[PDB]
Amino acid sequence: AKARDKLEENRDLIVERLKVDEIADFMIEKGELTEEEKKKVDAEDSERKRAEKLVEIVMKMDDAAVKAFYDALKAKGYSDLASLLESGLC
Repeated sequence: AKARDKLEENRDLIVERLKVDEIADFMIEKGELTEEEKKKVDAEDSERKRAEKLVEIVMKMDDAAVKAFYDALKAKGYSDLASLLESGLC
């Protein structure tokens, strides 16, 4: 009930910057994204639209998904994107 809201608040800053496949591949290894969902994310045209579609999925899922998205950002060097979600951590 806090990292969810932190993520929708900072949604615009996140989607300008996300190289989506880096994150998607990390979330799959954590069992929080499907290859199938990864091909649907890929199917948007612009880079920002693919980022948009990825956050939408994360917003739909449980907080395990958000957690693995936070971890993806830390592990792929999105240190200050990841800090944006931090002050509450469900």
